[PDB]
Amino acid sequence: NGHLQHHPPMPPAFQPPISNHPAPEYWCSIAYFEMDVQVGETFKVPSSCPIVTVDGYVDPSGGDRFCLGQLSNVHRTEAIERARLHIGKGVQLECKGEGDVWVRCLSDHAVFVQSYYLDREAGRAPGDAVHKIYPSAYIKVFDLRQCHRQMQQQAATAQAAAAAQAAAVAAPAISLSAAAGIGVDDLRRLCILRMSFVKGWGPDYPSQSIKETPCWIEIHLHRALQLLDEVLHTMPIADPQP
Amino acid sequence: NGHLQHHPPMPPQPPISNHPAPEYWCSIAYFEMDVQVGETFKVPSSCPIVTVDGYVDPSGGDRFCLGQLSNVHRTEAIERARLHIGKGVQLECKGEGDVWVRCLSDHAVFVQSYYLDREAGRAPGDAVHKIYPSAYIKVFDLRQCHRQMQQQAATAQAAAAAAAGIGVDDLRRLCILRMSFVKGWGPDYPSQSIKETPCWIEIHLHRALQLLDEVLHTMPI
Amino acid sequence: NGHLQHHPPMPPISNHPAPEYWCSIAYFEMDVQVGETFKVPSSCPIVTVDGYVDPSGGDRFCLGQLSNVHRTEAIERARLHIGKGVQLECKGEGDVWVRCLSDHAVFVQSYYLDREAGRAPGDAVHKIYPSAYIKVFDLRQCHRQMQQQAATAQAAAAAQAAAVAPAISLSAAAGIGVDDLRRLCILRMSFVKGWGPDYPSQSIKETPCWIEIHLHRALQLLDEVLHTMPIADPQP
Repeated sequence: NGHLQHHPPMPPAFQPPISNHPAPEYWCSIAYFEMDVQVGETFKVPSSCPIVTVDGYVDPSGGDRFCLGQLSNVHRTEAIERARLHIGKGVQLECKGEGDVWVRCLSDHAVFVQSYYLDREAGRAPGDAVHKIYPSAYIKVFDLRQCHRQMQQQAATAQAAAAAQAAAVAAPAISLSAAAGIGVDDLRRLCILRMSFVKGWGPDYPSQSIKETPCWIEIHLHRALQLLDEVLHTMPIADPQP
Repeated sequence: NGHLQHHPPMPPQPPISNHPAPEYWCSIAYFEMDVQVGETFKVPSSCPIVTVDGYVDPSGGDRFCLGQLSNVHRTEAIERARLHIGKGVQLECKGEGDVWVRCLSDHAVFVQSYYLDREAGRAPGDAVHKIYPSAYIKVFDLRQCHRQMQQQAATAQAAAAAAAGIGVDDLRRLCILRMSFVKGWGPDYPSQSIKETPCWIEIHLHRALQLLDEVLHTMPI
Repeated sequence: NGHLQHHPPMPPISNHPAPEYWCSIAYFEMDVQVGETFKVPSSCPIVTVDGYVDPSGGDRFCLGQLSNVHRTEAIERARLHIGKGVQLECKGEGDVWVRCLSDHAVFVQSYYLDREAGRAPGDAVHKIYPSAYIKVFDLRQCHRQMQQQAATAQAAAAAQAAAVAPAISLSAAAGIGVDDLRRLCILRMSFVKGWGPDYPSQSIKETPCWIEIHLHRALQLLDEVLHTMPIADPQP
């Protein structure tokens, strides 16, 4: 069974916005890692730069292109050096619609994405799969609507398991309250993308997690995070329960 | 000796320097145990009130959410704790550079403040002030700080004729606040230091820091 | 041997628009980076890096207030001596200068100074004495060295292909020699303590407090240079 989903290149107004909330100043923020160490600062991408490029070149300017070639890292090994060599033209993260995200592998080597969307699209379990994107391939890795639906659902699901454990253990004088933020470290996960350049991880590979690959990045989508937060704030408040 | 001060909720001059107002009145740095997580959050002077909660909106400005942040080194222990940060708290800046904390979290907040140290009559830095939910305590008085950094630098300087000689790295601490969410530290707790707690934040007060710079250029250490 | 060098007090290359910042400075304590990367606006041609505490940012980086849970007594002793630190000035399109204001000299790592001193690239330490005001980076010289270096990289690679089963295609890496190149655009200086043979600190990252300075304009020029390299085309 393919834990590794392959993604080869495939050459070619009626519905309101998801939220009235105004767009963010940045549509996403990107943190680059070498193994379990973050190299360089977090790169923010203005919502006015619908396409950001992350290659292995050296221009520091910022804005819509985030270079990794010039970054230093005192702990860097000879392996990370080998890998960093092949990043090259890297990838393009394109933001369409309110907050949909696409990836364009411009590198000569395949990139390995970690996306909850792609997981669902492959009939796989959440987080159980590595999506390999072949050089030149151009595929959608995140759908705002799909994510939003999932959030409200998961959020509800949790809120219930809240009153569940609540009525569970629940004599003297004692009060109960839902953990101010149940299932949050999980809903946020739905708003974060990740991708490893050159090297892939998982069963078929020596790297077991992405934290074990020479050079990857973690993409935080803000418009998704805006929604989610807005969702968390539409839940019954933790009112002490005798 | 009552190392832990208790702050339950109890319902209710001109500028010190001509020096210009800070771009940001403070900057917060969130840590998990002894690792800094996220970027350092900087609060504009036009945002006299900042909220640090456990939610997930990444926007800048007056709200710093620790919920969406990641940490490869994160542990179950830390996660379980982050679970209760909730409404978090509100750090407020009054006057030229005074600071007040307002706990909104359902659970206590343990602040490390020199100002409170004096009020509680404890030896400087030998106390952990526990802010109870809904409490609206004042944690930093600019004027006092100013009075203190001067004297402390004056004595640290005069102590050159010789320990008593403090360097920048001791005076700067007068301009910094620190607080832990949910968990507390001290002798009555497993965590002996703040950097040994699941989630806390170090707060740098910029107005106070300026005064200190202005002071290290008159009473050189 | 002369690994340690002593420096006591004694037209546009591109149309590409001037960088937003002319350099990015990162502060380190041993092998740890304390504080955030300070970015200097091009409008602040001279930035000051001292050991004081104004957080104001802009044209002055203070390492005084910065915190580090890993800090030690040795690093604390060392920070004590940074004082007025240094001044990094930017002349022209991208030339960098250093003026030691500290009472203690500092030790820069400058590929340009290496060229001048007639020493193997990167194999030297330049000690800037208090009061000294010496040039440490030259764009023109840097630009010229880049191209010839990138070019040598290329040749070497293609010469690696010939050095090699017919039914298979071979190909050269995209980032060939890209590291050593970008290094030509970065400066490093250690306050108070030097490093090298004559020192108990064998490398910059073994010193209590140093900074790495990324020269922006130079980095752009190298980007263009890199984008003028023959696209990698797998030959069978």
